[PDB]
Amino acid sequence: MYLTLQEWNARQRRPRSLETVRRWVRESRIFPPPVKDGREYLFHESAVKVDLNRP
Amino acid sequence: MYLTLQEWNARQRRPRSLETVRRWVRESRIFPPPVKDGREYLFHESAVKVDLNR
Amino acid sequence: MTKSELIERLATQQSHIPAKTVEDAVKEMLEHMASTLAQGERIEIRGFGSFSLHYRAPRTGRNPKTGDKVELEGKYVPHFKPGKELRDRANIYG
Amino acid sequence: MGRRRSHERRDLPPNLYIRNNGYYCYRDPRTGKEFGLGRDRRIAITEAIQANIELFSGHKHKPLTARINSDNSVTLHSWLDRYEKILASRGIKQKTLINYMSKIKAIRRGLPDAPLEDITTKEIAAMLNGYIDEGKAASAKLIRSTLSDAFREAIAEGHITTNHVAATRAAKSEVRRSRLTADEYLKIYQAAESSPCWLRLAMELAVVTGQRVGDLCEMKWSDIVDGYLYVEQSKTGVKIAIPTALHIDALGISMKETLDKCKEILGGETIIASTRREPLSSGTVSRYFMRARKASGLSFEGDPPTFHELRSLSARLYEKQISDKFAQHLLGHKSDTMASQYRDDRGREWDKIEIK
Amino acid sequence: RGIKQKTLINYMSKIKAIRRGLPDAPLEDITTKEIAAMLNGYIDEGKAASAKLIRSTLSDAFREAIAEGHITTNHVAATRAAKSEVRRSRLTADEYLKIYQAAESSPCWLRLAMELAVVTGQRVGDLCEMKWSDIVDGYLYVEQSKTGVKIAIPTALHIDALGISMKETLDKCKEILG
DNA sequence: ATCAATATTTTGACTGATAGTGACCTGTTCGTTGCAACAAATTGATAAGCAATGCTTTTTTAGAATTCCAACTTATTGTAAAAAAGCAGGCTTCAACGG
Repeated sequence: MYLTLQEWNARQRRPRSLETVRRWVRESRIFPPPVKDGREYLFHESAVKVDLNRP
Repeated sequence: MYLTLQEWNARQRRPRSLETVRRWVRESRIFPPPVKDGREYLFHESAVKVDLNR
Repeated sequence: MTKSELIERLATQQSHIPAKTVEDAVKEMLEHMASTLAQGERIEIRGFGSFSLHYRAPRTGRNPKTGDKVELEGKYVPHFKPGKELRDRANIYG
Repeated sequence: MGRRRSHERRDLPPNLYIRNNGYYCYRDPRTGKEFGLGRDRRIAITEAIQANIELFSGHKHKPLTARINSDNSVTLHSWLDRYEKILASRGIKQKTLINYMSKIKAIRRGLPDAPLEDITTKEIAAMLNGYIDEGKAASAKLIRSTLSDAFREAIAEGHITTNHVAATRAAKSEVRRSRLTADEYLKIYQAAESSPCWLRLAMELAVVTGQRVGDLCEMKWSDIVDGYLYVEQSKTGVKIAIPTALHIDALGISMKETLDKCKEILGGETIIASTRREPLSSGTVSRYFMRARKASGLSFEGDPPTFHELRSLSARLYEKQISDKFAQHLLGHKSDTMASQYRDDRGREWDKIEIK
Repeated sequence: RGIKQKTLINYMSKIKAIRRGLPDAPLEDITTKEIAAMLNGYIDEGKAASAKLIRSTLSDAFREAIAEGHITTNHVAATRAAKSEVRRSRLTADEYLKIYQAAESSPCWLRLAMELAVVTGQRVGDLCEMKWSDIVDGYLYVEQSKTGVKIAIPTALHIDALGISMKETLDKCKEILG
């Protein structure tokens, strides 16, 4: 089962903007990264945003 | 079940200023840490304060 | 001592180092030495030896099985010069 | 002490300190020593804080709406360790004991380290229901039962006086293991050609004898005398003798005909051996049976059947073939409760009624 | 809990009865006496069956209350449910014939519903959800709502005591009703 | 009911661990540096590799089968009071055989 860009963001702790979610995908802030299918992205069921930074 | 910084401060013994709430997170005075998700912390349903001293 | 037997002996000695690590380590070192000689650069390991590149002038080759003249280009050839420590320890005849 | 407080521990938990090298080390309240863990600040403190799940060290506890009733006692995580020392003396088979340990291990990573008269019924329900929301309902039932018998033996040793676990209910499973018809049987046997030869022979032998996959890999060619098949089940312990004259017309499989096939092609000490002439495990037989299932392409509703389902299909066939009492003694089963709960369909085939 | 609709309603009606049956005070204050005082009150009125469900439902509430940590004991497990005996008389062949004929003043679907309910022996609940699409090649696919059992009654049955035929009854419904 | 003595009621001394920082010691890593080792350059007689390319033999190669490891999902089975026999570890005496 693979959720879409909107469906995935509609299940997070706090729904954000479509363009915002698109930014994480480009910043690899989505583990695991979505898969390209057609024109939209397909995220994983247990997909959750992470922070690739160690201050 | 995870809540926001605003929703969490609403369910405490005494609601304080948002500034003070952010301070506790930075000073690591809550088990477990909120963990920044984007640009807004996400408290855990069991994340309570601890308070230190010297 | 083959490329595999070389990794086994080194892994047996080094116990504080994973056996799998020693395997890929040896393979990467050889590939590195093979790529360096491919680019044109020479290798020089003090105590071991050195890998240079000697030029070969283009000449009309031949077929030592049929006897047909075959064209040959320039091309370079890897050469190894034994080191000081290598020659002494190996030479068992003074 | 020499150093009560400092400007270094001021950002560190009670355990864990910081050396003159910017490194951190966590003390040990069992010897007074410590190990170096971490180079950063928010890492050593965020590491020496979950062991710190037990500051009892000050703080007490209280939820929303509750009562009070306590005094003093000891830990409990240790009781789970003493409970295992009691189960090993109850004289249990070497397979059931492992089933208990796995559950006790789940209780370890489920409930917080806590005394025994502290873990309220509400805390046990939060962990129990957590497995229900995941779908694992059959697990919550065993975890509850095990965690229930643990406290029972605890009260009998002067530690607890009540059994809070008996207050909460147990999940009710529905068994979503789809059955296997006779038509889907040939569909799998036909795709079992890519798989070894012992698979098809043991697949038919498991439907002609209606035995367990476990005892199916325990039968030798010495257990056959005067045309009988002496089989000793390990699960229950029942002893039966299967005649080598059985036959299933619904699939066209003869008992004797199937037996001989395992004597020529296979060959060995056991009826069902491997290509290396050696006995196989009970987990490898049903393993390859799966491959032919997925390779088939057929679809079901819920959870795909299994090699054990062959035992069920064997019973349903023998029913209409000969009689009902026949598909009861062969399965090494008695009583009168499962004989009916093994003939059902469970939302698959309509129970058609005929003029008879 | 995830149950049938009508089922959830049955329990609600029992809870409302408890509301006007017991005062509004802490659970730890409710005594076993008051519980039996209300219970027996419904037993004397003649409704012994209702007392059983109300007692079995009120008990479940407390058992789930202890799970939350509200109280410590279930003062309902100390009582005793009143054994009720079914007093709903059965029906004979002679009686049925006397009712079918008396159903003349009634519409033209009752008689058909009677013969059908006796020829199929199905429950009134599913008999109303039966469509003509259920009949497939001389069969009668019926999906019981209560239990959920799936059976197929062939259109060849016939009661040899009242003079009714499954086939003749079904076709009689296709002509009259429609 | 009031003396009278011992366990009772809070404080202080006792003895080594608890507490948390700091010094001790030196592996380990990095910058400065010294030096054996490496490279250019000769000259000339003698030893070793060389071009192509299919067939045969030796060594590395990517899976894939097999089985213990493992978190889950099923399948069966189900006893305790209450008596009243049934065995052996060693000291105890009668009963039979030999002088």
